[PDB]
Amino acid sequence: STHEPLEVLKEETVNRHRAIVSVMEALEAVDWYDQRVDASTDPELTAILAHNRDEEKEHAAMTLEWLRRNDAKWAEHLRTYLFTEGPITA
Amino acid sequence: STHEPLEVLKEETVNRHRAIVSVMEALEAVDWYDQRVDASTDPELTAILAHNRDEEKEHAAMTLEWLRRNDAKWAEHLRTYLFTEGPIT
Amino acid sequence: STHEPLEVLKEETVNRHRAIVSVMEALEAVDWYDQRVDASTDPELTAILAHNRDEEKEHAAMTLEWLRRNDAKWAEHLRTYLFTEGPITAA
Amino acid sequence: THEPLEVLKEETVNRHRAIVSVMEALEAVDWYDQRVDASTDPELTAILAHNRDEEKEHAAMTLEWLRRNDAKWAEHLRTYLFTEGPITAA
Amino acid sequence: STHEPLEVLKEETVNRHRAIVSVMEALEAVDWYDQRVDASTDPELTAILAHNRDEEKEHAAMTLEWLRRNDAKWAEHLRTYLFTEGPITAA
Amino acid sequence: STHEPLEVLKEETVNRHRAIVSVMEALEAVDWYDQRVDASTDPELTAILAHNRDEEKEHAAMTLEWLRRNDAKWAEHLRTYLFTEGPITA
Amino acid sequence: STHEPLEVLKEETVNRHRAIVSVMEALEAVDWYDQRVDASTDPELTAILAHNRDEEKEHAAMTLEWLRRNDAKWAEHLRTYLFTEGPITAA
Amino acid sequence: STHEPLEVLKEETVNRHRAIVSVMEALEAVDWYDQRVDASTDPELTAILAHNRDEEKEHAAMTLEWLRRNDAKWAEHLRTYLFTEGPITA
Amino acid sequence: STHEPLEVLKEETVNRHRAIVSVMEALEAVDWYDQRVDASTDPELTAILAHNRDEEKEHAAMTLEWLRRNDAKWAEHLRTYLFTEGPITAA
Amino acid sequence: STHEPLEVLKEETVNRHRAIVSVMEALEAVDWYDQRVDASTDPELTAILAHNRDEEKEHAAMTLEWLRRNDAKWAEHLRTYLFTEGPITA
Ligand SMILES: [Ca+2]
Ligand SMILES: [Ca+2]
Repeated sequence: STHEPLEVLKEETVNRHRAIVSVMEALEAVDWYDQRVDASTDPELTAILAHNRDEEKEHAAMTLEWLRRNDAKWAEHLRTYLFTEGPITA
Repeated sequence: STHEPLEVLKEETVNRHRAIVSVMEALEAVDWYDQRVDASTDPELTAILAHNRDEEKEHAAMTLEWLRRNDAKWAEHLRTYLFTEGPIT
Repeated sequence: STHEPLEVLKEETVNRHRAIVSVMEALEAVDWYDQRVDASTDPELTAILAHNRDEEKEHAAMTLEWLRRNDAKWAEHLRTYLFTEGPITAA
Repeated sequence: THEPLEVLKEETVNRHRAIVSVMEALEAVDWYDQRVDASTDPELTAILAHNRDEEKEHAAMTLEWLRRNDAKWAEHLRTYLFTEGPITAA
Repeated sequence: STHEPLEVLKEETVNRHRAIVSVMEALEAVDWYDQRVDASTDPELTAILAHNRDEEKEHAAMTLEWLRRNDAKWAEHLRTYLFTEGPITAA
Repeated sequence: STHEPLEVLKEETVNRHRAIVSVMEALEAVDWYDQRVDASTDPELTAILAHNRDEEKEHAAMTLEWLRRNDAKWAEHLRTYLFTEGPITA
Repeated sequence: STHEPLEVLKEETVNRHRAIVSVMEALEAVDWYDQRVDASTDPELTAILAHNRDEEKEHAAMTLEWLRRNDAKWAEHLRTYLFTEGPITAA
Repeated sequence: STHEPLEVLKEETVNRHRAIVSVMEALEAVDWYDQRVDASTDPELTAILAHNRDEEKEHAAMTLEWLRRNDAKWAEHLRTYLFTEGPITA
Repeated sequence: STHEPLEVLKEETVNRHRAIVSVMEALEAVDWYDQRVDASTDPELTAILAHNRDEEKEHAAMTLEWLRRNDAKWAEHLRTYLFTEGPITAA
Repeated sequence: STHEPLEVLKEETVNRHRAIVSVMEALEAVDWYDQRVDASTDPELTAILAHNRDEEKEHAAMTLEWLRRNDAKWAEHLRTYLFTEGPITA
């Protein structure tokens, strides 16, 4: 699943790889579930899709907190922008 | 690029879609750049790859803050876990 | 995501399409998470991946019950084979 | 497999073989079902519907195997399958 | 699902498209099921995979017979080569 | 091209893999060539595409005969259904 | 299958598209068949794969001749390099 | 890039593979460039796309001549059909 | 990942590979971000996406400069065409 | 080939899209050609592959100049970094 051979990757790089792809997959799931909630024509199914969608957000947040704790620049950039006021850019 | 016809998706759902796939691509970029930093055998290139990696992290954080401000569940779950000290589970 | 024009598909066919891919999505997550749990060298991360892994199993089970309730043959085949003993073939 | 088999347990690799099989049957059910709706030939429609329902059978068989070889599969399947009332309230 | 717009495709062409991809997908399943039978280290799973494998062959055979009945060249070439003896390339 | 490591696949299994994917590729070619025959607005091109289409059918039939001769249940199931009359679901 | 919408593509451009991808698919088939001919351990199959391989070359040549006849730059460049002697880069 | 392990493929088979996929790439570029020439609304870009397109045709022809010189059946079939007059089904 | 085995590649060829794909991915992001800038209906998001778009151009430009310094024909062709007045098809 | 419907994209954005993908595919060809040049064991093919490789570099440079002329931030960032000396990070 990695793009360079494992033999040349540090342990810490492969562990961050596992978390990042996990966040990606959860993000993708949130997006698709959200679209199916809008498009679904069965309310029972919609309730399931909406419930699962929100748990995927939880999974992404958990794995993202791990990344923050194990990468100096994730912690720096997240602290800069998350739970801030005014223009997100400046 | 969406999985459902745009005609059945709310406008707010499609804007969150644009943010989500933006974070995904930045995350993918961080991961690939990080691997090339480890595998690179040219110091000049490694410096570029490491610099760009760190800005991709910035892009993800910026877009993720937007999601936090425009989706209550993102805001709830991000508030629970982010900047916590202690077991994540 | 449908392979046929939506104009010709019954609603229940498209809703089952949404449910089936949801199960597929979750099953893929279960498998990948499980492999990362084995391969991970950080216990903290492993705890997260194992927790998420088991909730994906929950998502699949929820969506599969919906399929059981909205498809006569899903219900027949799930009734035949699930929660049984002995050879799974011919049972 | 997304990790090298050298670090995966044999039980993990067997569940991988089962999970992928359920996925492929689920995908076949979905595609067959759509072609049944779209087919304009009576004899083809009958074949596709016959195969569709056997793909459900394949998935159910392999899904039972997972139930017997993974405690959490057994737990979550037991919670939700063959129930009445809201699926999101259980 | 098709390469050209459905507007310009004849009806029979789209039906044969549905049959062909069904044969393709069944063949793909036979191959993957067969490889997992060799690699599986669990006898109960191996029995399931082998059972499903052979049913996929039946699905492929059914849909291929439909193709034979609805396409003159499928019927001709399948008549030339199937159930024959001696070098296949010969006939 | 195989899903499992060659270390664990029987020789015969890999040869059937080579035949199966060959039939798949020819079938895909038949399908796409046929769609291009319908859509083409150049008769010279249509004549080539139709000629190639029918030879891809020949390739598939040839490779399928080999599978029939080297796999018992290919032979059984093909014998049941091919060159028959009445409903195929039988 | 078209990178751009058909509404803006001239019909001649889409016809050349159909020929180009046909040649591409045949080239891919030649390559794969040739690799399977080398790796196969069953002579009967090898003979079939080798036969099919060479007919795929014929399909590519046929469709390529059509391109030569319907594109002036295909004709120019195919005339420069095909059936020549000496370094290809210097012809 | 190869569908079989390099250990069982002859040297010359792998070289023809490198030539074939190169022609495939060139053909793909020719097609896409041509489509962008039709859809482009900027004359400067269209001039570039058309110039690059025609050089991709040159690349394909060069590599194709190499195949002709290193594969007897390529030489046979190209000799049969190229630079001819009359129906291409000949 | 690479197409040829890493055992037949020079160390420089693989480093240029690492540079090229970085440019490709940066270019892809510029294109996608720019399309989202046009389609977005939320000004906040539009400002973020437009900001990220322009930083991707820097990533592409930086990595492209590295290629110029590490490949003779990149230096030649980039010297010929970039920062020039007149038609690009004649420089 | 665009990710948003062409109805919501400005005309100039789609023209830059056509240029960008052209540069991307040209870069992709350069990379693959370069790897085949290293791995090829036939000198005559290597000479062809190396020649085509360098013309792909030319195509990318041409299309890249057009982008520089039709996008203010491409012109800014390319001016900053191309044809410089010292560390590219600063
Ligand atoms: Ca997924
Ligand atoms: Ca036009």
